[PDB]
Amino acid sequence: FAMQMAYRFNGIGVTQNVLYENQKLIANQFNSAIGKIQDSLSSTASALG
Amino acid sequence: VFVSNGTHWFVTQRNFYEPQIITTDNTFVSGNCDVVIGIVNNTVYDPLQPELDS
Repeated sequence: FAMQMAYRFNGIGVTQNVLYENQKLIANQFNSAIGKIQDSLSSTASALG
Repeated sequence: VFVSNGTHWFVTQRNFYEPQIITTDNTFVSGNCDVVIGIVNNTVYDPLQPELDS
């Protein structure tokens, strides 16, 4: 999966070293952002409007 | 992308297996070994050295 995300970065013109040299930080930003989805969906009924 | 048959390391196109001997033409440098999760110790061939030795 890290090698997939390195292609996902390569596909937006951000070179692969920007992924692996930040991998834990990118994983934590994804995990934290996923955490905010639960709170966003749990807190308000308006999101599924 | 990097691959091995099991004994040697090659770089290949993503969508058709074409193993090339790994060199500084196929590959770009970044940083040092410590930062990359899952990096492997290997040899990269330098195409200039035989040309300087000759």
